[PDB]
Amino acid sequence: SGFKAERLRVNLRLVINRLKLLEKKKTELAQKARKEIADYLAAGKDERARIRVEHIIREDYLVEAMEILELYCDLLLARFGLIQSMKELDSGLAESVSTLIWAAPRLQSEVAELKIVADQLCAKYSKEYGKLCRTNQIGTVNDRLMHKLSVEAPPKILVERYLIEIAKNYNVPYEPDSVVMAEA
Amino acid sequence: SGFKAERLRVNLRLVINRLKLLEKKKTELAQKARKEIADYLAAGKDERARIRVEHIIREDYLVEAMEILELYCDLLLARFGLIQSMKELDSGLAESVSTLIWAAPRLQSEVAELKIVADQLCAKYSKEYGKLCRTNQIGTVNDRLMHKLSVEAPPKILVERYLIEIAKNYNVPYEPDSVVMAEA
Amino acid sequence: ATLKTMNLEKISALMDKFEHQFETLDVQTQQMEDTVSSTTTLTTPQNQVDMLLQEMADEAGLDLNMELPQDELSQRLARLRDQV
Amino acid sequence: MSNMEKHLFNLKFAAKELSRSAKKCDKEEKAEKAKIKKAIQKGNMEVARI
Repeated sequence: SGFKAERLRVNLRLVINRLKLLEKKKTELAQKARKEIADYLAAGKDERARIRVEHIIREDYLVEAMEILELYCDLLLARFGLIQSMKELDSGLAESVSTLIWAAPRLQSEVAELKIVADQLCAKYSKEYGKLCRTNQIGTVNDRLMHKLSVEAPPKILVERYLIEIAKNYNVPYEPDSVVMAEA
Repeated sequence: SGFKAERLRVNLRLVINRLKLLEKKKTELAQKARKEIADYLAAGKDERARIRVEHIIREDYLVEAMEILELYCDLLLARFGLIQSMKELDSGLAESVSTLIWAAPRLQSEVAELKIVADQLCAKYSKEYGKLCRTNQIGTVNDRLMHKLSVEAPPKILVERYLIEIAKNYNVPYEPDSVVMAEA
Repeated sequence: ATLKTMNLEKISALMDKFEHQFETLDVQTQQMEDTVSSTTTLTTPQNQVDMLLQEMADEAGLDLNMELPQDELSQRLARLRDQV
Repeated sequence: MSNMEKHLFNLKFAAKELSRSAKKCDKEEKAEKAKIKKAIQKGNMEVARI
């Protein structure tokens, strides 16, 4: 009881559709954002440009994270026979199932169906496994994805390198923070 | 009682019509899918392309399985005189009858009439024979068909070889997984 | 009166909801079109479309080969993310 | 009109309706082919493919 295979199958397909669409939209919005950084740098407002590129870095990391989750949903669909057949969790699926349960509370603001995918996977493999996933006590959640959805501020050198590349591309004079470039 | 020869004859013909149609449709959809793999490989998203070809391999195996069942339904129609005449199951038909009963629960999502074919064959040769078929305790179900409808993931070398051939055909640069090509 | 009944926080909410509900309608159009596409797969074989495009491109004198699966700032910013 | 004459009248009508539908499809293959050429000349490859 609780678990319904078709709820999981339908919602996995929906999650892929929604992620596939959000990646495109967010990629386009990053173009518009980078133009705005060049405008701030041209206006000599470098100290603000630094804080505006933190938004760009976070959206870029998020788009990369959405690509990883798209892949794990597509993997659970490809090997959906195993999910439905066994009662134990296979090794091949452990990364995917644990990561999707871990990610859902972070992403479910944007990708509402991802909550239902997580809830069904917890109904299948039990609530206790679901709790061990959400904290990564299960030690199986994908490390790169957890990095990409971290709440920490970007490294100062990443911010500076972003400004250097954007400034170069839009032919705007920029001089990077000497202290940060030295610390690197 | 239960068994009606004309229900079986009509539904065997219907099963052939439906399979014959699904094979064509699935073959065409495989063309559209292979183009999509080339697009993923061109975009350098090889790690996803691997998971997308698992869907293609499974549909290709399924089409081959549908061709085997089409042949066994056509065989029971060709030798329908024997089915209707005897009360015992002939040797010549044992493979066909057992395989159709085994396959029905796997396929009856797609081929609804296949359920009725199986139910009639169980009414003819008794429920106990029907149970021995579904588990292949009867040791007569066709091995290639059971392989082709297995829920196991494709071998890694098959996935790599699929990508190599698709990449070559669409003139996309691809470099296969060295570890998998070595393990082979 | 109207700035009370529809204050900026309420407008902010309404605009967020508007945007998010058109994301959902995009997801729905996509899967209606994917269904219709699979529904009429046998009426449009891929190779026939590819050949008609190549024939029309040959007539137009366009060099682009139509059977094949036919920005650098984004690439460089990606390389930066990998390097850190 | 006999009950069978009604059925014959409807079968003859359905046969013509299908024949008209085939003629409409043919004339629209010609119309869409013309639009491919225009889209190729304008470099609109996405519209050409539609």
